[PDB]
Amino acid sequence: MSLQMVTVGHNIALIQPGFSLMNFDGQVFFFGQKGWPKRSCPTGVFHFDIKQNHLKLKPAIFSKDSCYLPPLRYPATCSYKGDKHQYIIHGGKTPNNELSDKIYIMSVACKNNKKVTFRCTEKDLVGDVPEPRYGHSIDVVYSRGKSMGVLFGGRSYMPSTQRTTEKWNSVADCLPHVFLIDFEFGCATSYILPELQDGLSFHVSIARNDTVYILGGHSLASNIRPANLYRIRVDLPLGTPAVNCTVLPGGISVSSAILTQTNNDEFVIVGGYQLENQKRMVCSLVSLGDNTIEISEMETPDWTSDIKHSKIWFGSNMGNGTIFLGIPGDNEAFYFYTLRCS
DNA sequence: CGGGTTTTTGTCTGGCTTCACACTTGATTTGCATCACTGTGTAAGACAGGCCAGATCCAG
Repeated sequence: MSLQMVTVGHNIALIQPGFSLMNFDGQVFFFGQKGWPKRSCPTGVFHFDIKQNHLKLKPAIFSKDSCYLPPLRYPATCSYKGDKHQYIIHGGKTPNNELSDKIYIMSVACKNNKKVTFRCTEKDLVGDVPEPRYGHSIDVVYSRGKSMGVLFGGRSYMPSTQRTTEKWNSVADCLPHVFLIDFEFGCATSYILPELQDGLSFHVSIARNDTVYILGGHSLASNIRPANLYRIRVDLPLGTPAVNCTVLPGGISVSSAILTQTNNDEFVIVGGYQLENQKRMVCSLVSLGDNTIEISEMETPDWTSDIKHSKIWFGSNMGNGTIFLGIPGDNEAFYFYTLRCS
């Protein structure tokens, strides 16, 4: 817990709320800029590099067989190492306010002189495909030497029937179904769980060997931020998979929280949004066991007077137990701070 | 495809209004053309080129 100011280069206007920092072997990379990419960097992926408390965003290139995906403002990021380390991107929101549904897979194809070359391959789904949506979260699951993705519901626009031009930007939470996506083939399947009763968005999901921990979130159906955490334990036999969910005591009511990993089988979460005009300022610690959980309240960081009164704040995860968050200014549009918690 | 029964009107009828209608000229009052100018055009992005830095290579 140690705040620190971070200066910026010339291209500060390219950062916007909802970006996604991706980490590949120590190097943190930027994605999800504002507007369509210009001739400064046609790809849109930037080398997120901080040195001497100073940010320097520089362009990056793709391979000769990649796919130039549009910048997304609320994708679903997750790590996947099952080989070549690679990330997964689903959903998002294009700069034309259009929701995407295609899955993109990032990967490092070549590198030299500290200059990487990405490989963005397109991935399509079959069977029970999910509605294009944002604010959701996807995780990976390992079971009996086999991988599988878990996609929880989020929010999206009106369906193609009731959507009218007088409410063209209305948003409703998607149905609380669990989607299992096989990355090797591309076949998704929708399951129903009686425990999942209401839609949830902007939540935080913790992944492990074979169980996903959904903690907190925001429900648009009733405008309530619940304080219940879920435990979706799955299994991958030779036959059809089986999913189960059990509610658990001791939840947390936070929306738009930023999660990061500190040690092996241990996570720390920072504040998000507690109420509409009330802002969560104290952090929480998540300690895992083998079939149990544990939450506690760490020492509150030495917040500054500008953050203590700012209404909006956003950020993401760098990867080395470090959080990069920003504060809006006036008319220098954002003030970006970093946070290290070992 | 046209018979009854009221509406809808121009007159017949001649005799009472209130406005209409020839001339001036000297003003007096309106109406309209003319002339040199006006505002709204009002922040960033693409590209080539010199410059060191540092990586790339040479030979004792």
